[PDB]
Amino acid sequence: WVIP
Amino acid sequence: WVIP
Amino acid sequence: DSCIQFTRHASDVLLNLNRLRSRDILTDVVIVVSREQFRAHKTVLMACSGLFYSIFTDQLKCNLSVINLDPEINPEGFCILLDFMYTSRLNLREGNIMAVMATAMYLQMEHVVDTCRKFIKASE
Amino acid sequence: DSCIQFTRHASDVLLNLNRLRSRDILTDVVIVVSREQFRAHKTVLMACSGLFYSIFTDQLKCNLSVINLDPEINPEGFCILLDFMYTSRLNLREGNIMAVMATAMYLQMEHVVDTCRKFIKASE
Ligand SMILES: O=C1Cc2cc(Nc3ncnc(Cl)c3Cl)ccc2N1
Ligand SMILES: O=C1Cc2cc(Nc3ncnc(Cl)c3Cl)ccc2N1
Ligand SMILES: [Cl-]
Ligand SMILES: [Cl-]
Repeated sequence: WVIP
Repeated sequence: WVIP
Repeated sequence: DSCIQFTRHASDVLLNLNRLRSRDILTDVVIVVSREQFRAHKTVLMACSGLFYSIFTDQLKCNLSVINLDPEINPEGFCILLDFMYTSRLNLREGNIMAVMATAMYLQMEHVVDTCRKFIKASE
Repeated sequence: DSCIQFTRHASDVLLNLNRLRSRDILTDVVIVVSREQFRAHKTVLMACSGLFYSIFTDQLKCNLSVINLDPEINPEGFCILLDFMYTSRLNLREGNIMAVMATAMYLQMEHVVDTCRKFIKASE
């Protein structure tokens, strides 16, 4: 999971 | 395009 | 093999599937969550959820145009997860995390269940 | 927004759509290319091809279970492009590049047309  |  | 790979292809396909969903094109099922109705593509739901994969591979349920979810399922939690299926983006907030995690457990979306567990653990 | 994004989601969705295609699950169209037949999902074809997008948004053609392509289309070229639609991997070879490029032009798959043009230019 990432900060887009 | 890339070499996978 | 000696194939070449187009890096952005999967993302471009998912973007177009979401555009078809927004315009209600070739949607073949309505998911009923209490008073709320959500139109979708059976193939995308199966590709994202262990529960929908089991439902639409069933010889009788594969032909249904309406699927009713368990009454304990929260419509907002479902909406957030449906948006995630079609975009890869999850709108996870303090106010919705419990409903999102419970809906993801029911839908069998293990990566969503995992991030919800980690976000909850950090707040404890 | 304040969404989080699952990096591998689009790729995982495409992998599962290809698994459904391999097992012939919820495929709703057969593409006829001369003597050869190819089963697929209309939504995936539309998401990958300008030609299929135009065909399946047409109020009469959207309901057809069989689509016949132009007789000049090569079945192998089509097969290679169908595999690309479902995997992001293109089996481009000296022996098939002319058929692949002609099929990609017909199907309106601009990124494939682009790499074929570049690969041909380098060999000149
Ligand atoms: O957490 C998850 C996400 C998910 C998706 C699916 N889907 C598929 N799996 C295998 N082959 C096929 Cl053909 C599909 Cl469609 C099944 C289980 C789970 N669990
Ligand atoms: O080279 C290409 C690949 C491609 C795909 C599509 N598909 C869609 N485009 C916009 N909205 C929607 Cl809803 C879809 Cl399905 C249309 C044109 C082209 N051209
Ligand atoms: Cl997931
Ligand atoms: Cl393309």
